[PDB]
Amino acid sequence: AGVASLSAAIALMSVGGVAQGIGSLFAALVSGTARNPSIKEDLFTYTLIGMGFLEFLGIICVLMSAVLLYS
Amino acid sequence: AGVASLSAAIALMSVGGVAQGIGSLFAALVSGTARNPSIKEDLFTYTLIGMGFLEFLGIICVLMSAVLLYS
Amino acid sequence: AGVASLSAAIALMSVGGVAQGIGSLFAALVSGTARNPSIKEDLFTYTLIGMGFLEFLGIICVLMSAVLLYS
Amino acid sequence: AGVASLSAAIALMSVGGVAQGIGSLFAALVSGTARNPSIKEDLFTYTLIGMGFLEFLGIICVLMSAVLLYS
Amino acid sequence: AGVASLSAAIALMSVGGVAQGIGSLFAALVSGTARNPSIKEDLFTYTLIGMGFLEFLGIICVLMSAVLLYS
Amino acid sequence: AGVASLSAAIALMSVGGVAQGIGSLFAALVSGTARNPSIKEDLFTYTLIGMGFLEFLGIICVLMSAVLLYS
Amino acid sequence: AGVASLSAAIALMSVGGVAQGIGSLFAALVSGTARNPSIKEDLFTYTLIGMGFLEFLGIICVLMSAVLLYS
Amino acid sequence: RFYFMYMARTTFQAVRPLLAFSVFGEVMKLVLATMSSGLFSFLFSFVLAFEVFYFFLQCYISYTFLTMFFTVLF
Amino acid sequence: AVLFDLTEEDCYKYCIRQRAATPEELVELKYTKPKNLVSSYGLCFLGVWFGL
Amino acid sequence: GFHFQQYIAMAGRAINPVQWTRAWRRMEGKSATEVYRDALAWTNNQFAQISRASQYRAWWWQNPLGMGLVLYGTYKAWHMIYMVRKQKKTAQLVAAAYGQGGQWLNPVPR
Amino acid sequence: MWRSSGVSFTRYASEMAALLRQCLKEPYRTQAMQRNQIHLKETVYQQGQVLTRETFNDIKKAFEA
Repeated sequence: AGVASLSAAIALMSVGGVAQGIGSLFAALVSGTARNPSIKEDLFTYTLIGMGFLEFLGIICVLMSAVLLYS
Repeated sequence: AGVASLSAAIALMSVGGVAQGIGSLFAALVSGTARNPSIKEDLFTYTLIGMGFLEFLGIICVLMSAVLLYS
Repeated sequence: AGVASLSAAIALMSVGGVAQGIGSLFAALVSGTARNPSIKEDLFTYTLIGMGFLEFLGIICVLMSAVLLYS
Repeated sequence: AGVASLSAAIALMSVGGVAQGIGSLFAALVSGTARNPSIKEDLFTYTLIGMGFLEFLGIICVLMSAVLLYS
Repeated sequence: AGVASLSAAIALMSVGGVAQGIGSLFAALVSGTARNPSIKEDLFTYTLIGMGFLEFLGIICVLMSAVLLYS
Repeated sequence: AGVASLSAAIALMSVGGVAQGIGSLFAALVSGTARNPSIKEDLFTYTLIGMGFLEFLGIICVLMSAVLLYS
Repeated sequence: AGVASLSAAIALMSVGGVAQGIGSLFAALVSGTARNPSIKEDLFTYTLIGMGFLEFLGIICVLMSAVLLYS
Repeated sequence: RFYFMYMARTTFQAVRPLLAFSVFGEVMKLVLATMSSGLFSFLFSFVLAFEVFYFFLQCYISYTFLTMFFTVLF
Repeated sequence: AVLFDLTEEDCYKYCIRQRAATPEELVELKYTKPKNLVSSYGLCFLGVWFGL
Repeated sequence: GFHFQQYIAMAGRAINPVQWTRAWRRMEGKSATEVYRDALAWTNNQFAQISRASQYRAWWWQNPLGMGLVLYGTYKAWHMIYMVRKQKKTAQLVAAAYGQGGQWLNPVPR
Repeated sequence: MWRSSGVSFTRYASEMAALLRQCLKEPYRTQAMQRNQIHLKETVYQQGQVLTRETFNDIKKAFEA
C-alpha cells in the first residue's frame, strides 16, 4: 500500500522549483537594493506579491500530496 | 514497505532545487556586500526573510519524507 | 535488503543538487573579492553561512541515506 | 549483477552537479583573475577552500556508491 | 537479465553535467581572454586545473561504469 | 534481447548535456569576438581545445552505447 | 518487440538538450550583432561552425532512435 | 513553528563540530586499520591534515553561528 | 679596499677569514622561511607509523 | 650530528617527481665520477662541520654523553622503522607458511 | 585596479597617456612631449604658516608627492 506514499513523494518533488524561484526573487531584491536603496519599499512591495503567488503554489504542492497520501 | 523508503528519498530530491536557490540568494547577498557595503544591515535582513521561507520549505521536505517512511 | 540500497542511491541526488549553490556562492565570493578587494572579511562570513546552510541540507540527505540503508 | 549495481550506478548522478559546481568555481576564478590579476593568490585560495567541500562531497558519493555495490 | 548494462548506462549519465561544467569553464576562459588578452597563462593554468578535476570525475564515472558492466 | 537497447538509449541522454556545453562554448566565442574582434584567433584556439575534450566525451558515450547495444 | 519503442523515446531525449545549445549560440550571435553589427558575417560563420557539430549531435541520436526501434 | 525551526538550527550548529570530529574521525580510523603499506600512509597523512583544517573551519563556523544566535539587543 | 688600494674581493675574503678565526661570534643572515614542511610531515608520519 | 630537519627536507625533495625531472635535466653533461665525488664531498663537509664545531659549540641537544646519545637515537630510529617492520612481515610470512615458531622447530624425529 | 590600489582614474589616464606619447613617431612625438611638459610649484598652508613648498616637473612625482 506504498503506492500512495510514492504518489505523495512525486507530487512533493516540485518544491525545488518554488525554492529556486524564491531564491531568484530575493537575489534580485538584494541586487536592486544595493543598486538603489531609496526604492527598497517598492522592490519589497512587489517581492511580497511574488511570494503571494509562489507560496500559494507551494501550498498546493503540499496539499495535493497529503490528499494523495490518504484518498 | 520498501517503496516507503523510496518515497522519502524522492521527498528529499527537492533539496537539490532548495540548496541551489539558497546559494543563489546568498550569492546576491555577497554581491551586494561587494557593491554597497554600507547597507549590509538591510541586505542580511532581507536574506534572513528569504531563509525564513526556504528553511520552512526544506523542513516540509524532511517532515513529509519521514512521515512516508513511517506511515 | 535490495530496496534500501536503491532508496539511498535515489536520496543521494540532493548531494549533487547541493554542490550547485555552493559553487555559485563561492563564485560570488570570488567576484566580490575581484570587484572590491578592500573588503575580504564580511564576504567570507556570509559565504561561510550559506555554505553552512547547504552543508546542513547535505548532512540531512546523507543522514537519511544512511538511515534508509539499514532501516 | 543485481540491485547493488543499479544502486551504485544511481548514486553517480550527483557527479554531474558536482562538476557543474567546480566549473562555476573555476570560471569565477578565471573571471576574477582577468578582472584584477593583482589578487590571484587570494582567489585561488578561496577556490581551494571551495574544492575542500565540493571534491570531498563527490568522494563521499563515490564511497557510498561502492558501499551500495558491496553492501 | 541484462542489468549490468542498465547500471552502466545509468552511471554514465553524469557526462552531461561534466560537459556543462567544462563548457562553462572554457567559456569563462574565452571571455576573460577577450577582455584581458595580456593575461592568458594564468587563466589557462586555472582552466587546466579545472579540466583536470573534471576529467578526473569523468574517468571515475567511466571506470565505475566499466566495473558495473564487467564485474 | 531488446532490453540491451534501453541502456544504450539511456546513454544517449548524456549527448544532450554535451551539446549544451558545446553551445555555451561557442556562444562564449561569438560574444568574445564581438567584445574584441581584433584577435579572433586566441579565442578560437581555446574553443578548439575545449571542443577536443567535448568531442572525446561524446565519442566515448557513443562507443559505450554501441557496446551495451551489441556486447 | 514493442519495448524498443521505449528505447527510441529515450533516444529522443538528447534533443531538447541540443536545443539549449543552439539557443545559447544563436542568442550570443544576436547579442554580439546588436553590440557590433560591423562584424556580422563573421559571427554567422562561427555559428555555422557550431552547428557543424550540433546538427550532427542531434541527427545522430535520431538515427539511434530508429536503429533501437527497428533493429 | 518558529521555535522548532530555531531549536533545529541551534542543535545542528552545536553538533557540527562533534560530527566533523567523530564521523570523519571514524572514517580515518577505518582507513588506518585497513592500510599497511607506506605509500598509502604517506598519501593519507595529507588527508588527515586536511581533516584537521576542516575541523578548525567547522569550529570557526560554529563560533560564528553561536554568536549570531545568542546576541540579544535588550 | 679603498684605504689600501686593494680589490674588494680580496678584502672580503680577508674579512671572512678573520671572522672565521673567531667563529664563537654568530653572524647575521637574511631570514628565510622553512622549506619542505609538508614533505617532512609526511615522512615523519611514515616514520612514527612504522617505528612505534 | 646536525641538520636533521634539512636531511628530512632533502629526502622530501628527492621523493618529489618534479625534482626527478630537475635532476634529469641537471644530469646533462655529467659523469658518475663527478656525482660520486660531489656526494663524498657533501658527506665530508658534514663530518668536518661536526669535527670543527664540536670544539667550541654546543647544540640544544647537548648532554653529558655528547654526540653518542644522538647517534644511538639515530640507530634506534632506523631499527624501529625498518628492522622491526621487517620482523613483523617475516613473522606473518612464517606463521602463514608453517605456524608460529616454525623456524625454530626441531627436526622430524627418525 | 585603481579604487583598490588607491589610485584615481585621472592619474591612471595621465600615466597611460604618457606611455602612449612615448609610443609615438619622432616628428609628432616631438610636438606631443613638447605640449605635455610639466612645471608646477605646490605651496602648503595651515592657517598661514607655510608647511612646505615643492616644485614638480614630472607627472609621476607630481601625483605621488
